[PDB]
Amino acid sequence: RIQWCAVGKDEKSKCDRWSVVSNGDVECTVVDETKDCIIKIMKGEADAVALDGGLVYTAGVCGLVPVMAERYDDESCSKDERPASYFAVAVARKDSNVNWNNLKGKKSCHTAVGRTAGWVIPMGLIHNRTGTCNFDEYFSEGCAPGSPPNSRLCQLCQGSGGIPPEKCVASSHEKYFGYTGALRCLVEKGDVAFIQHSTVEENTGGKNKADWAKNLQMDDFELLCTDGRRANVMDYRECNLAEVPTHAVVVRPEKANKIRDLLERQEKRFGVNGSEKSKFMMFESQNKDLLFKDLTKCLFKVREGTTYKEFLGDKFYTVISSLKTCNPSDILQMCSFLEGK
Ligand SMILES: CC(=O)N[C@@H]1[C@@H](O)[C@H](O)[C@@H](CO)O[C@H]1O
Repeated sequence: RIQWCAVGKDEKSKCDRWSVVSNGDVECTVVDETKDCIIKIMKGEADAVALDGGLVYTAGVCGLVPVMAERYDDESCSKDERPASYFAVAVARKDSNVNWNNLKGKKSCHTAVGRTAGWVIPMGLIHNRTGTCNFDEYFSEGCAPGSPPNSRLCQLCQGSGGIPPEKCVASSHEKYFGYTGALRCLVEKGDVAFIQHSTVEENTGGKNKADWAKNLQMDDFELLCTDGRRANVMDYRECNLAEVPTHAVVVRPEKANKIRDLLERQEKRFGVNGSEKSKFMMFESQNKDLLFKDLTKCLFKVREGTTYKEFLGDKFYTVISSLKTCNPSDILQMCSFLEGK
């Protein structure tokens, strides 16, 4: 009695496992893209789906509200404080003299296009304070995996180094792909790197035995605050682009209370402390984040009547709506049209 929206064959597989062990309590709806899930839950042929901030924003505009959210810290959940996932931070080289004010024309390092930390928040922020939607021409050059092969945002990207170069590919083949990759891009070619708060740490002091990251220390980097002031890598709390919320399960409002109880029921058997976690573990997928982030310990209940605006938080909400004002998706446009806004 809960059609879950699975995206891709891998999630579908896991969703089938879940459907089986839950004794049909959970059914599965497979789609190609995550955005496809929003429509299917609207048409009632899907009940729930875990989304990231950007999609949550879209879902909300379409009238779908967050009902439960993942917690990545302690296994044990519902005690009223919306957990934070991480902080989106802009990093720069210590020995450089660049900052948020003279950022135009510099070289950037993004985790990948469409990503929350490396793209949505930064470009979302630049559009808000600048009014531009010309992201590809803001920076002189830069590496943003997933960008058009021949565009400034690909010039800084390296490839795999192998035969088929694969420059700018949104995959591990691209050296500058992901968080660790964006940092490396800053260390080797870029001016600024848009990653998360824990990135610099995870790759300094020798944690990363790689060559480019063997003699790197935290002091080699600084955070660029939106003031124009720079901060110590450890002060991300006082100098972050935005606080990113955890992924939220979104559903049609009238099925809100219904879905919670059924998911709680599911946690009780397949959660981290599931009575049956031995058969199937909801939050387990071999670090592949199938259905839920494997970093999930439990689902926290989002207060009833909580809209997407409240859940995302003003700052994040502002940057998302900001970014989306620039070439919005068909769904977002369709939903905004359907209403008054
Ligand atoms: C506090 C304030 O008024 N600023 C907001 C905030 O979303 C962000 O800090 C800024 C970008 O620098 O854009 C403005 O909309």
